[PDB]
This record gives sequence, structure tokens and C-alpha cells, in this order.
Amino acid sequence: EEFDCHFLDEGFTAKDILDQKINEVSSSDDKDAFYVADLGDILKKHLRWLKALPRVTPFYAVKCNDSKAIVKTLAATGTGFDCASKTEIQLVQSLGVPPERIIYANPCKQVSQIKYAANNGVQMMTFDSEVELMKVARAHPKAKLVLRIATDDSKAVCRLSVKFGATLRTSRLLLERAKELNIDVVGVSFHVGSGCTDPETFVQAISDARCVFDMGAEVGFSMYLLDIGGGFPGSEDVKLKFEEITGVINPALDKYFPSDSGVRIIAEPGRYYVASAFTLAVNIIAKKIVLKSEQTFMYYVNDGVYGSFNCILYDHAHVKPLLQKRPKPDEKYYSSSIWGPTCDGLDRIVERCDLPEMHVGDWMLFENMGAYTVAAASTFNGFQRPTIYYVMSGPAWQLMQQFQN
Amino acid sequence: MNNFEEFDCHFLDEGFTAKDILDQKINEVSSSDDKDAFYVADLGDILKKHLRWLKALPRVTPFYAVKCNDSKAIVKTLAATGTGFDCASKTEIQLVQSLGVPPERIIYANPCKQVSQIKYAANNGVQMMTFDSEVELMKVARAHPKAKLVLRIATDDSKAVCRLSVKFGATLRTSRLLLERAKELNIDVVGVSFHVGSGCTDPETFVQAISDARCVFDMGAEVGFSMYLLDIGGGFPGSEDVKLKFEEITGVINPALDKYFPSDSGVRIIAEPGRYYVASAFTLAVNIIAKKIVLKSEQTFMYYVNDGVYGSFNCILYDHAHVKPLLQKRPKPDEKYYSSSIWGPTCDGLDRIVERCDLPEMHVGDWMLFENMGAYTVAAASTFNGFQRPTIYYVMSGPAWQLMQQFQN
Ligand SMILES: Cc1ncc(COP(=O)(O)O)c(CNOCCCN)c1O
Ligand SMILES: Cc1ncc(COP(=O)(O)O)c(CNOCCCN)c1O
Repeated sequence: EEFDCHFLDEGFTAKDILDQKINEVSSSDDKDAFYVADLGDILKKHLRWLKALPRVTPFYAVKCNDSKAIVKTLAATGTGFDCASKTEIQLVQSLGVPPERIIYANPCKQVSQIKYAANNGVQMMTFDSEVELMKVARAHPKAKLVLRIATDDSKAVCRLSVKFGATLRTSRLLLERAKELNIDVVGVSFHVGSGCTDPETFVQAISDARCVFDMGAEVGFSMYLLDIGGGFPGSEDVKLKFEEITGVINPALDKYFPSDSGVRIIAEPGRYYVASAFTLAVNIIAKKIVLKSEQTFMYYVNDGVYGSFNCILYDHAHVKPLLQKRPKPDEKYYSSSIWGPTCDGLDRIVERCDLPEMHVGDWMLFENMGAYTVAAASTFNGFQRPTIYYVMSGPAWQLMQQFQN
Repeated sequence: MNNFEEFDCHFLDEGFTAKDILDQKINEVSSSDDKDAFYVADLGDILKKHLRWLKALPRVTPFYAVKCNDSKAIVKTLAATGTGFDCASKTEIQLVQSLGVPPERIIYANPCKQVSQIKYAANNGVQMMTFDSEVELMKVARAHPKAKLVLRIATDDSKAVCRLSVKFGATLRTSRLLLERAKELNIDVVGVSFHVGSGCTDPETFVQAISDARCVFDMGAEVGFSMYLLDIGGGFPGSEDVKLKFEEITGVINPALDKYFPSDSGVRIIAEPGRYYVASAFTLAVNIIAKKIVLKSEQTFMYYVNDGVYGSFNCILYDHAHVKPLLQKRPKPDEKYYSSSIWGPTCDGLDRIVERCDLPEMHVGDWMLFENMGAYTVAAASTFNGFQRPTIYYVMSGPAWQLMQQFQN
């Protein structure tokens, strides 16, 4: 099923295919959860990106969703790839992507994995520490290093212990140390984060990147690569929309990294490309009614926080259950909870929402489930991952062909 | 020590512990390039746990909670030992049966089961299933009408580390209705189960739960059921590194069982221990793959290791685990210690294993050990960011294998 793709007829959307599949399973017993993945939506996101950020080459963050069909489509489109490990490099290269379209954007890499990158010609890596410089000097000495600088996320849960990113003070020492060890530093990267509330953060980061560029010029480096990272939204169901962010980013890029300077600008978008392309259908497998006389309901579905909905814990996701069958306007709603299939009491998807009374065998839909869902799912309790059905229309395939030409 | 892994088992020589095997493996890869994280799993420790259970709960037949750690070697060892198996899904039943366990040693103890999975259980002769709701009775009537149902009742698990009663368990009031409804539908109810909560803190919960079970048994007698099966669940600790030790709990359980369910009554008592059997059997070794020095002049350190909260240390989030990093060489008393944090390998900023602990200054290539990592660790790990599951090295001494032979006879 991984390399299986289905045709999407004219005048049909992913929602229609979802509905169709549901209605054909009504008689049968087998009602496992499943995804519909529209690869056309990914081509749409690429066009949108080419329009909004024409100076910025996108490098897809594979960790977001490592589905071979996703990476194959993006590779045909001509995007780069951000890989964080040996396995992701193997995946991307197995699909025929050359090393110069891969950035190894993990600042803290196991020596053996750095060695693997060196053996397969992946030259560009990020770093933010001296120990990383020593490891690179011993294990991949001809590497092109990108210094990752810190960004301020005022909304982060742990503000005093940031995992990644060098301060400006530390950046100067890192550049001088890299000069000592005869290691080539070719640019700067930063990551604003997914939970960005104010686009001005990007401007500050770009300004900071410029500052580090100047330091590199002082130490004797020929800096050309600016990596503005990821964190762009993957659906329209957010307060801060993609185009607002890009409208703030482009003037900053023109001001601080003008095209005549010879700078090459890239980004590492993960969720932007895939979030909205995947829709999840889960089946209500069990039901309890609790009287409070106000009726309330507990619904158990066949995916949970150990599966696709791990994003509730790891990605701070807020999931919105949608009904497959549109409800009548006068239908009565009830206070309801939604639970996953496992034995664990913390396997709860929705604490409290308003739903009409539903029945075992009814379906619930979750949109915008492409990013950091299947990539981090486990088989706790023995429950297997939902099948993914890939779809693509004819015109979407034509568009992909145009990109290949 | 190099594997051939699932069914590979290494000899543990006399006078050698799992710790010694760890040392040997570490010193063996000293100059080598590849220092991936790995487990040492002592199947001897699982056999010792079984012997300890037989001594402490002689009336209670243990049914291993496969979901806790579904490694084939553990299930195979426990099956040779003669334990039962608590399975939560079709896949776990397939695993247990594939290792040759007959269905009468399997309880399907998931109270809210997908219809197709109930059907699978019926198709493979797994008769005994738990339930706590009317809709479950409807599904059973339709998909497994000859099933032997066990009513799961609620418990006061407020002091337990992992509360399960919010999600599962019928009140006594509801239990009366469930038994009457089951009678209407001509479904056989044969007993009661409960779960005190994983990581029990107060053994008195068991006493109340046992009492509650007695009442539901009596309710069944009123409606015409011949109840014989009492299932006292799990929640037992898996290491000695806990305030509430196994033998205190069993000392509270046994009198209650004698009072409410005397042996002459013909009751059959089982339990569903998960972490008790496997927690201390697994020790995890991780390598320090990266290092940062942060000046405060007070020096602090940030260590990055090659397993994290998406892998084995998911137990930090899901299992409320508190992990203690251990050094391979126990440190000298005069060595200087530093405030330190430990981080996983992934790009995620939330991938932090230890916020603050005191460690001597360590270096890339040094190892850290985590004991008691057998329960709810590997079973719920993912390959996020492409980082692979740690290799498991199974070891067993000769005497341990002899003990397993005695159990198998
Ligand atoms: C260095 C880096 N580059 C890209 C991304 C992807 O960001 P996205 O566009 O998906 O927001 C990341 C992601 N890092 O953490 C994501 C954690 C989500 N649970 C990078 O680190
Ligand atoms: C129904 C059931 N039976 C046994 C167990 C295991 O209990 P243990 O002996 O391991 O404490 C469970 C566990 N349920 O949830 C555990 C989630 C732990 N993160 C059952 O549900």
C-alpha cells in the first residue's frame, strides 16, 4: 500500500473519497481506522510556497512524516530534504535524491552517523557546540558546517534549558574555534518553532543571522547559506496564517540578505507541506452512557494517544472531531468524551465536547492529521498503525510532471 | 557479545550478574566506532520473580500482561513456566498462540473490544473476556455468544500512579444491571475482575476491591449465575526501589482472600501482573553522543544520549516514570559533581530525559545505565526521527535454565 496510489476523479475531493469508502464498509464487520492522503494537496502547498517565498529553497523535514510516497512526491517536485539521522538519509537516497539536496540538520549527531553521512557524500551539517566541531574534525573533516543560532520562544514550557541554538557570544567563539581546526563554516541556521505567535520573531532571527554572518566575514569565512528553518502552519485552521508570516519574512530577507550579496536562502518546513494532506477516520468501537437527569457519553475509537494522537502529548496538538454524516440542525447534542483503544486511563483523545448521540460503527473524522502523527506512533497493546490510502488526481499528476520538467 | 535477536539467548556464567555482562559489552566496544544503546535482559530475573510469586500468592494463578513487554523471549520463558496470559488485542493473542499456548491459558482482558477482534477471539477458541458495559454485552451476544464473561468493576485508585478506573470498571449499581442484562441475552458470566491501578500506593485498595467482588458474586447468585473466577488484576511493583514492596501488598491480599473467597468455596483466583515480572529484568545502556558546557563561575553540563522520550523513555510521559542515571564505574568520593541535564537524540526540544541531576564531568563515548527499564518502555517506543530500537541481549544462567525445567515439569 506504501507505493500504491489511487486515481481521484474530476470533481472529487479527499472528503468525497473518505465518504465513499465509509459507505462501502457498512455491511462488513471490519472497520479499522484509516488515512486518506491527498498527494495533490502537497503539490498545492509547493506552488503556494514558490509564490510566497520565491527566494527560499524548501528542504522538507523528513521527521515530520517519513512516508515513502510523500518523499517520492516531494523529490519529484525538486525540493531538498532535511535529514536528522542515518535512516532518513538512507530513505531519501534510496528514492534517488543526490547528496547535494540533503542537509543533515541535527546539531548533536552520533559519531557513527556523521561517518555514515561522510561515506555517502552528505557534506552539509548543522552544529551549535565545540564538542560537535571536534567530532566533525575527526569524522567528516571536509564538511560544510552551518552554525545554528538560538531564537527566543517566549511561549515555550522550558525557557531556561534550550536544547539547541548558540547565542551570539558563543557563536563568535564557535567561529574562531572552527577557524583553528580548519573546518569550513558556510552559513547560519535558526528555528523559530511551530508555536510562533508573532512573525516579528523571524525578523529578529534574520537580523541575528546577519550579525553572525558579519562575524564569519571577520574570521575569514565565506558565508553564503541562510537556513530560516521551519514552523510554518500546515492548515488554514490557525490564527497566524502562512502568508502573514511570509509577508513579514520577505522584506527582512531583502533588507539583511539582498540577492546581490550572493546569499543562498533555504528553509526546513515540515508540517507546512503535509499537515492538511492527511485525514484520519476512526470507528467508534465502544460506548458508555453516564447519567449526571443529563445524559453524557463516553466513546471509544480505534486510534489513540499511543497511536496517531500521540501528537496530543508530543506536539501539543488540539484535535477537533468531525462527524462523517452531517447532523440535522435540530438534533440534540450531549456532553461527550472520546477515548483511545488501549487499557491506559490516560489514553483519552477529547476530554469534553458536544456531539449528537452516536453508535458503535459510526465514524469520526480528524482533519489536518499529517504532521507528527504516524511518524511517532507506537504499537502499544498490539494495535497496528492505520492503513494509509494515497490519492492523486490526473491534473495533480500533470503538475508534478511539469515540475520534473 | 554478538547476537545471531528475538530467539537468541546467551549463557550467563556462574558468579556473573547482568551488571557484569554490561561491563563486558562496554569494555569490548571501547575502541570500536559503533556505540548504539542496548538492553541486557536477564530471563533469570523473570524466573526468580515467578518463584517469588508462587511463594507469596500460592492461591493466585498469574496471567502475564503481555502489553507490559511483548518481547517474544519473555512470553516464551513465561509460557514454559506455565503462567497464563492477559491479552489486550488480536496481535497479542496471535503472539501467545504462536508460541504454543492453548486458549484456556489466555484471558482477553480488554473491556472495550472492537467487534472484529472479538470475532477473532471466538475464531481461535479464546472463551474468556472481560466487560464493563451493556453495549459490550450486545457485541458479545452478536459476535461470541458462547463466551465466558468476567465483569470488571471499578476501584478507588486515587493513590495509584496510573489511574485506570476513570476509563474502566463498573460500579456495584451498574454491575447489578449488567448481570441482569447478561441473563436476558443468555450470556454466561463466570466471575469478576478489577484493577487497583498500575503503581499501587495503598494496599487497602485491594481489600475494598475484594469485598466489592464478593458483593457482585452474590449478585450473580441471585440472578442464577455460578460465579467461580476472581481476577485481582495488576499494580504490583517490579523492583525493590519502591516504598510499597510486593510482600506487604501480598500480606494484605491473602487474609482478604481467605475471608471473602475461602478455598472450599471452589473459587479460582487469578491475577494480571505486568510490571512485576519484567521491570527489573531489563537494564538499558545509552551512550553520551554529545556534550555542552554552560557557564553560570559555576559549570553545568548538558549531555545528549542516543535514546529519548520517543524511544525507551516514553515511560517518562506515559508511565510517569522517574529515571535514575547510573555510572558504569561507581565514582570516587572526592570526584567533583556538577548540575547536569540529559537529553534524547531527537531534534525535539521536549526530548529531555533528566532535567537536573548531579554527575561528574563525563565525555562523549561514556555510557549511562538505567536499571528497572523492563516495564512500559520498549512496548511503547517509536522510531521517530528515524532512530532505531535498541538491541536487546537476552542472558540466562545454567541454574536459571534448570529452574525453568522444573517449572516446565
Ligand atoms: C531543525 C528543524 N527543522 C525543521 C523542523 C520542522 O519544523 P515544522 O515545520 O514541522 O514545525 C524541526 C522540528 N523540530 O521539532 C518539532 C517537534 C514537534 N513535536 C527542526 O528541529
Ligand atoms: C487490565 C490490566 N491488567 C494488567 C495491567 C498491568 O498492570 P501492572 O501489573 O503492569 O501494573 C494493566 C495496565 N494498564 O495500564 C497500564 C498503563 C501504564 N503506563 C491493565 O489495564
